[PDB]
Amino acid sequence: MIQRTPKIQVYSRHPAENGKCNFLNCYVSGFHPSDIEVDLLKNGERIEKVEHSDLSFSKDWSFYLLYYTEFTPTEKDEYACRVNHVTLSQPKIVKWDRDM
Amino acid sequence: MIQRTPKIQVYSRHPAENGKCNFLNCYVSGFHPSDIEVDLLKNGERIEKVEHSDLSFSKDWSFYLLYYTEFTPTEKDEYACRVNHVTLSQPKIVKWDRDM
Amino acid sequence: MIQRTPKIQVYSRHPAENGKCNFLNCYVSGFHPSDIEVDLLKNGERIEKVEHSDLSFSKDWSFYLLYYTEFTPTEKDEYACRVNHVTLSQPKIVKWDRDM
Amino acid sequence: MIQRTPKIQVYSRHPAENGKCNFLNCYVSGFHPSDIEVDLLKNGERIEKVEHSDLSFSKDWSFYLLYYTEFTPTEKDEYACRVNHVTLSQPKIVKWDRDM
Ligand code: NA
Ligand code: NA
Repeated sequence: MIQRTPKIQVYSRHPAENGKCNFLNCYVSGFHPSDIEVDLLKNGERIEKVEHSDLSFSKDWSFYLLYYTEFTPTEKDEYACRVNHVTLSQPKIVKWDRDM
Repeated sequence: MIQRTPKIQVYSRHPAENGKCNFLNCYVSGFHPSDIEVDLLKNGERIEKVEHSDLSFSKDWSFYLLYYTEFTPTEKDEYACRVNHVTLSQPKIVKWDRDM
Repeated sequence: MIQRTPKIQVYSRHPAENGKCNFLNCYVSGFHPSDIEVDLLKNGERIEKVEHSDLSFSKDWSFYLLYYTEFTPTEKDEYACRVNHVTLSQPKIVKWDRDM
Repeated sequence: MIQRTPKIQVYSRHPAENGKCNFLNCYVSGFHPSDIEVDLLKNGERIEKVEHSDLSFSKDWSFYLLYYTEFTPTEKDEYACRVNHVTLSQPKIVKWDRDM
């Protein structure tokens, strides 16, 4: 099928509270082809190697992937999701907005 | 990920009986990349009615697909599954064996 | 959780055409508890073969079950679905309407 | 279908480390009927009200459910899963073993 650029959404499972265990999610959706490089960053640095969830699926040849890690939010730490695909000229970085 | 040739299996859901409504299946498994051409054939012509399940994937990026159609078997008619992929030099035809 | 009466829908997978192999379905939805008796009838007589899907439930504990069989529709034959549950006083019979 | 007692398994998603955000799972499997009361305890007291995962399913009228919460393991704290079902005379408590 024809190439399609992924939509990237970065969010925490529950409202962020410093010192309270949570899980950070990077949902990459509606893309084609499947070959994708997804990394979760903590202060511009990759945390642990995590692959797509079992909840991840395919619909009308397009791909819908979810990557998640458990984390304790802190005041000075900055979180982001780095995504690289054939449809992108350079790797895209989507920052995590605590207020969203 | 690296290229992987599909395993092709052609079978009817229930033991074949002439004049008795059944379901013909073509199960293509353990392949990479996802782009695949799958068509169910009846003698000369291609069955232009064939449906498919959703494209399912493993953690190791191997794809699984099931193509199916409702059919009434008959002693004279010959059924087959034509599969084309990047790993194949020419389209592979797997005939349906009523006895297996 | 509290008792909930099932919604019964009887339909063929594709629009009915005499002599053309199809699937007759009986979709029992939004019920509680899970224990249910579902039978497909051909001219008031119960079809022996009858297959069923896996039991599916919502986060709120309502059940969704699908009962199906391969069939060839004919002009002279009448189809129905007999459903029995704790919420029903007597078994409910839902006739198959070809035009619905 | 006939009554079947659940098999209860309590485990953390990753090897336990004090002060490191994790997931505490309680997998209740192969039970019938569906009506079940599952609570995760911290020193004999319930945590936040947790519903079953979307990975939860049904197989041959039996039920397979997964309940999970965030949590940060600490040295003093004891974790357990309290399960109540019709097949049990009194609520069963399965303690979390860090080494299992
Ligand atoms: Na903001
Ligand atoms: Na009508």
